[PDB]
Amino acid sequence: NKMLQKEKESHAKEIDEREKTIRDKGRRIYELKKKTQELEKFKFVLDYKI
Amino acid sequence: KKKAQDLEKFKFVLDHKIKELKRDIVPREDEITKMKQETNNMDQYLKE
Repeated sequence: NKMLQKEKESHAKEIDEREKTIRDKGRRIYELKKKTQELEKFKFVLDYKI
Repeated sequence: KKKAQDLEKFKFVLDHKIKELKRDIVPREDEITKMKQETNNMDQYLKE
């Protein structure tokens, strides 16, 4: 018991932080999706104006 | 990010020809011109 108590620990904070990183990278994914979408329409708009 | 990069120039540049075509038109419509002065002066010649 004493040796196993010395042994056992961890990885819950790591699970949560990895979920946090998933969250942040999904945030950036959608931000860049919106930026790309904003820039896409202007291409056809400017071709049409030309 | 790369798609937005490949689309930022598409959002900006063609404004270049947007301005260019109008600027070219600028001197183009202009020639409502000396042909009319000729028609006026030859009309004066007709008068006399």
